[PDB]
Amino acid sequence: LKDVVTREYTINLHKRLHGVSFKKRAPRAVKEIKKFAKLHMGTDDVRLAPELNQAIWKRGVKGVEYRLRLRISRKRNEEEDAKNPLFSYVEPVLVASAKGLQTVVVEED
Amino acid sequence: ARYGATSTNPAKSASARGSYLRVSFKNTRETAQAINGWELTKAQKYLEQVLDHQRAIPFRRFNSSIGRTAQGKEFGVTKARWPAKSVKFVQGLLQNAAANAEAKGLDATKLYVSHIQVNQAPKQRRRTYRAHGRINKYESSPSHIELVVTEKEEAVAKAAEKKVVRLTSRQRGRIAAQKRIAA
Amino acid sequence: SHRKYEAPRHGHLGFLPRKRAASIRARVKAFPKDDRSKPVALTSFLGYKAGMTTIVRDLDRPGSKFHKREVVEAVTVVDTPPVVVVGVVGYVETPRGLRSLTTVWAEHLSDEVKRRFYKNWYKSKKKAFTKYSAKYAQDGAGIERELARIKKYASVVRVLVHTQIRKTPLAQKKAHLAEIQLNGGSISEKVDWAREHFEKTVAVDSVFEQNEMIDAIAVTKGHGFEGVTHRWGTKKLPRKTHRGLRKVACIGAWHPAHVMWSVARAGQRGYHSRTSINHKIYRVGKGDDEANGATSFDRTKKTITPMGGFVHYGEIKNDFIMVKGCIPGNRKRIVTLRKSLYTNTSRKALEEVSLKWIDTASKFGKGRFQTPAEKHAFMGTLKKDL
Amino acid sequence: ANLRTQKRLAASVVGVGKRKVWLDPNETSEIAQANSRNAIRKLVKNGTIVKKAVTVHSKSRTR
RNA sequence: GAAAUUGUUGAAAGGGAAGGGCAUUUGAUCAGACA
RNA sequence: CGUGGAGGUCAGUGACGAAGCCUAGACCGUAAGGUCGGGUCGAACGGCCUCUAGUGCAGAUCUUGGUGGUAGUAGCAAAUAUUCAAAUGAGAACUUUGAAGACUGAAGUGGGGAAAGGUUCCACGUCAACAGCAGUUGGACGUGGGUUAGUCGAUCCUAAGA
RNA sequence: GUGAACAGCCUCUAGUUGAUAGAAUAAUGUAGAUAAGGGAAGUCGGCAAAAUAGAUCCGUAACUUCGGGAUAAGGAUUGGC
Ligand SMILES: [Mg+2]
Ligand SMILES: [Mg+2]
Ligand SMILES: [Mg+2]
Ligand SMILES: [Mg+2]
Ligand SMILES: [Mg+2]
Ligand SMILES: [Mg+2]
Ligand SMILES: [Mg+2]
Ligand SMILES: [Mg+2]
Ligand SMILES: [Mg+2]
Ligand SMILES: [Mg+2]
Ligand SMILES: [Mg+2]
Ligand SMILES: [Mg+2]
Ligand SMILES: [Mg+2]
Ligand SMILES: [Mg+2]
Ligand SMILES: [Mg+2]
Ligand SMILES: [Mg+2]
Ligand SMILES: [Mg+2]
Ligand SMILES: [Mg+2]
Ligand SMILES: [Mg+2]
Ligand SMILES: [Mg+2]
Ligand SMILES: [Mg+2]
Ligand SMILES: [Mg+2]
Ligand SMILES: [Mg+2]
Ligand SMILES: [Mg+2]
Ligand SMILES: [Mg+2]
Ligand SMILES: [Mg+2]
Ligand SMILES: [Mg+2]
Ligand SMILES: [Mg+2]
Ligand SMILES: [Mg+2]
Ligand SMILES: [Mg+2]
Ligand SMILES: [Mg+2]
Ligand SMILES: [Mg+2]
Ligand SMILES: [Mg+2]
Ligand SMILES: [Mg+2]
Ligand SMILES: [Mg+2]
Ligand SMILES: [Mg+2]
Ligand SMILES: [Mg+2]
Ligand SMILES: [Mg+2]
Ligand SMILES: [Mg+2]
Ligand SMILES: [Mg+2]
Ligand SMILES: [Mg+2]
Ligand SMILES: [Mg+2]
Ligand SMILES: [Mg+2]
Ligand SMILES: [Mg+2]
Ligand SMILES: [Mg+2]
Ligand SMILES: [Mg+2]
Ligand SMILES: [Mg+2]
Ligand SMILES: [Mg+2]
Ligand SMILES: [Mg+2]
Ligand SMILES: [Mg+2]
Ligand SMILES: [Mg+2]
Ligand SMILES: [Mg+2]
Ligand SMILES: [Mg+2]
Ligand SMILES: [Mg+2]
Ligand SMILES: [Mg+2]
Ligand SMILES: [Mg+2]
Ligand SMILES: [Mg+2]
Ligand SMILES: [Mg+2]
Ligand SMILES: [Mg+2]
Ligand SMILES: [Mg+2]
Ligand SMILES: [Mg+2]
Ligand SMILES: [Mg+2]
Ligand SMILES: [Mg+2]
Ligand SMILES: [Mg+2]
Ligand SMILES: [Mg+2]
Ligand SMILES: [Mg+2]
Ligand SMILES: [Mg+2]
Ligand SMILES: [Mg+2]
Ligand SMILES: [Mg+2]
Ligand SMILES: [Mg+2]
Ligand SMILES: [Mg+2]
Ligand SMILES: [Mg+2]
Ligand SMILES: [Mg+2]
Ligand SMILES: [Mg+2]
Repeated sequence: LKDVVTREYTINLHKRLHGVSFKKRAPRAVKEIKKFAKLHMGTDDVRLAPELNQAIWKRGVKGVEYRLRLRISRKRNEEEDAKNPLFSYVEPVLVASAKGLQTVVVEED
Repeated sequence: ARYGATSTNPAKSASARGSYLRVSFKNTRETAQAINGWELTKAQKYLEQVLDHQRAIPFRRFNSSIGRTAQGKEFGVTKARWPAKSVKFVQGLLQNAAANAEAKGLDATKLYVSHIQVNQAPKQRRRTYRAHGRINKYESSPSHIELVVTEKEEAVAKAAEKKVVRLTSRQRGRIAAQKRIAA
Repeated sequence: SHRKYEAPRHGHLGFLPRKRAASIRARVKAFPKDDRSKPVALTSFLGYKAGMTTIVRDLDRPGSKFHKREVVEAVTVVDTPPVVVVGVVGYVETPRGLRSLTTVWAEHLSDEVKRRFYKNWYKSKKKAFTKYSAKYAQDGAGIERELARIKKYASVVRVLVHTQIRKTPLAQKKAHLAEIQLNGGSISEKVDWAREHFEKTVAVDSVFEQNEMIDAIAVTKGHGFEGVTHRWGTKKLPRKTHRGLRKVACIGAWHPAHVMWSVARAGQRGYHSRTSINHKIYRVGKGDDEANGATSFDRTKKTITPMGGFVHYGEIKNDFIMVKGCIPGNRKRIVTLRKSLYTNTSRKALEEVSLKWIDTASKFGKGRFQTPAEKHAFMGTLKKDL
Repeated sequence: ANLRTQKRLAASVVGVGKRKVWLDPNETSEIAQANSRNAIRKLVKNGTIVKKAVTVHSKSRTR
């Protein structure tokens, strides 16, 4: 079936970005994250909160933080019906340190 | 009309053209033949996958110095590509043909693609500037695409000549005597 | 005209073509000459290269400036858990050469080997050998006559063994299977040995001893498409030269008007098969043995596994072969270790080593401590700890 | 939809370079209608177009 | 609405060119003459 | 032998299909060539005796046009750099808007002029071509609007010179 | 702002964010760097590259048209508070 979940994840950008040419780091990150969502949610359709976008670019192109604490929300799709009924919205969580958290499920209401 | 050579019951067929289209003649040749003869429905699913880089189009003539890909294994082939603009145009006509078959009242379930032919439309000349004050042709090489779908039909029954046998005097002597002797 | 100055060519034509090998598992192109007086055993063994460490030992070489002085020497370690016997195969002599005439297989077969017979295990119905297994049912009839046949003919006999890769830190699950010639005496004694060991399990110590010179057959590390200058160690061309300098200036005279097989050209490098000889066994380790990497002289209990573990490999929890120096292939590669094809007198071979100390500090950095115990000793107490 | 002209107009009306006019995305249909300077002027008056602040270059570390 | 040159269909052949000459097999195809 | 045109002639052929073109179908000639069938076509045309010449092509780095192999190949890599979302639209990597990340760094990627262009300005509509990907965008395409002086220039004066 | 400075480097105002795009990072390249010990043995030739550099002080040869040569050469110094 579907499922509709929200969880909160920490992604290791650092090794995903290891090596990447400086002018492509913040961009690879965007993409690398999108990938991270489909891997966990199964979902091709992955959208990024403009806030999350800001969190990524917060230090310039090549200054992407080593760990981000995402919140990924699998949601049903609407209007002109895309290929799949499901998509994912990713958003930044407002955490003090992103270091040290395992992955949790967010209770839905 | 007046399409290319066909051999097919027009009462059980439908057709579509595109002419003067601005797609690479060479690439859409290659993609037209990937489709050629396929079950209409199998073909539409197939181009869709092409577009997804999940199956590929086997490049068989217009193909020197082309990439190699595992996605040609299926077709016995190492060189294969995913020529998007072609596909989208070719399925554009496939779509049209379907509609025409629907309109004719042909059974969609039996539709195979029986004729698909591309050849060369008039070229379109732009131009480019080469070193030392020279100019060079820069040319669009566009296509005419044409296809024909048909309802698949079984059998063929038999019927032919009867072979008029001719044999000499000594030849129907063996024969005559063969039964007079044996069975 | 004529060279001008003479120089040896660049590199060895005896290793051509310099293409990628047909398999990861280099082939034993020859086995030790058979002496049918000795008891039966293998003549090779499968293993995986773990890595290298350093050794300190005294030298016994009367005449050398370093006679009776310590030397330090590099050694490699290959992970060597018991191979398991799953079949025999008998060859016969023909005027067209040696041909295989039957392969007899053991009734049960580990998933490890069974896995080798496949490219898509998870989806597959695992039907391999499931009819063959049935040949045991009827009293034994069919298997015997094969065995029986082997004995009657068969000029040589090789055993089908495979590795217990699960006893190994590798991911790769798919075990390695291979023919090992069987030199202990008498064709008939040979297959009896083989038949007997079916599904049973064979150990390294039953094949190799300390100080023995062995050979190592393996597929070399790969480097991909490679320019002429490093692939052949051609001279760099001068700095002034148009369109590149890691090249060869003259790829040939004008006649033969043909580039020739004997000149250096860019291409694949590495992933070549190599048969390397005269590596000496400095240690035959035993898995079930703390103080693996301890010594007569060291004492201090510890295995050969470096702190933090063999970089890029893992841990070593099985018997192992310690061989002095370096060896074809890289860490994690399947390697065949082979009995030498001649009895070397050498002096160099014959020397009966005995380690004093086996390094065990981390290879992941400039390691300073053999053991956590040592490190804890020297550092004092830290903010974590008790 | 295409608010370039209203952007430029915005700049000129307010006395500020275009790098500082703000056209809010949520009143996009209303803004487009604004073809004139009198129209932009009303739009500026009621906050559909705002001036956007200067970017600080503080003399504090100089001082 | 020729030709170069092209797509499709049908038939054939092809172990580092192809095309040609004498001759016949084999396939395809056809005129004439019998009365 | 074959072509274009001319005199004579066969009361020649033809819209019930002239000419032309196509055709590993037929027949005559050693050959130049000639004749027929079928297909395509659509308004003219040929046999014979003579007359006549801008009369016969494989070449001339021949002329003009058209066309290939090369080849979906060389390539589309200078000028630091882009990103998230919304809106619109058949269609959005590229349009609009918001956000963010940067750049030019007042010796400017700012604000104006001279020469030169001549409508490129501006609005609306809008994508067939063009902008060596794209395109819903444009200095493109369509249709309109727009350049206000006693004081700013010219106009007057003189320069080399004409 | 730094600084001798209309230099270079960073910023405000203004203006841009145009330059086909995606994925990989083989050989060979173009452009940017580093390399133990030796130090021109390389090469037609030190070509290329490296070294030097600002300021304050000290010190400064031959020779000369007495003006120079001269930043000769050679040295020390330099932050923050
Ligand atoms: Mg790197
Ligand atoms: Mg047409
Ligand atoms: Mg071709
Ligand atoms: Mg071709
Ligand atoms: Mg290429
Ligand atoms: Mg080629
Ligand atoms: Mg290629
Ligand atoms: Mg892939
Ligand atoms: Mg192929
Ligand atoms: Mg050019
Ligand atoms: Mg020019
Ligand atoms: Mg008879
Ligand atoms: Mg010589
Ligand atoms: Mg192979
Ligand atoms: Mg047999
Ligand atoms: Mg290299
Ligand atoms: Mg060398
Ligand atoms: Mg080497
Ligand atoms: Mg040069
Ligand atoms: Mg060389
Ligand atoms: Mg016409
Ligand atoms: Mg044929
Ligand atoms: Mg013949
Ligand atoms: Mg004549
Ligand atoms: Mg004439
Ligand atoms: Mg004439
Ligand atoms: Mg022909
Ligand atoms: Mg005839
Ligand atoms: Mg006719
Ligand atoms: Mg006619
Ligand atoms: Mg007419
Ligand atoms: Mg005449
Ligand atoms: Mg002439
Ligand atoms: Mg001629
Ligand atoms: Mg000609
Ligand atoms: Mg000639
Ligand atoms: Mg010519
Ligand atoms: Mg031409
Ligand atoms: Mg193309
Ligand atoms: Mg290319
Ligand atoms: Mg280039
Ligand atoms: Mg750029
Ligand atoms: Mg862009
Ligand atoms: Mg934007
Ligand atoms: Mg700057
Ligand atoms: Mg400046
Ligand atoms: Mg510009
Ligand atoms: Mg102006
Ligand atoms: Mg102009
Ligand atoms: Mg106008
Ligand atoms: Mg305009
Ligand atoms: Mg268009
Ligand atoms: Mg233009
Ligand atoms: Mg374009
Ligand atoms: Mg276009
Ligand atoms: Mg206009
Ligand atoms: Mg005045
Ligand atoms: Mg006046
Ligand atoms: Mg401007
Ligand atoms: Mg460009
Ligand atoms: Mg690119
Ligand atoms: Mg890699
Ligand atoms: Mg050095
Ligand atoms: Mg020195
Ligand atoms: Mg010298
Ligand atoms: Mg010297
Ligand atoms: Mg020399
Ligand atoms: Mg010289
Ligand atoms: Mg010299
Ligand atoms: Mg120099
Ligand atoms: Mg240095
Ligand atoms: Mg001087
Ligand atoms: Mg001097
Ligand atoms: Mg001080």
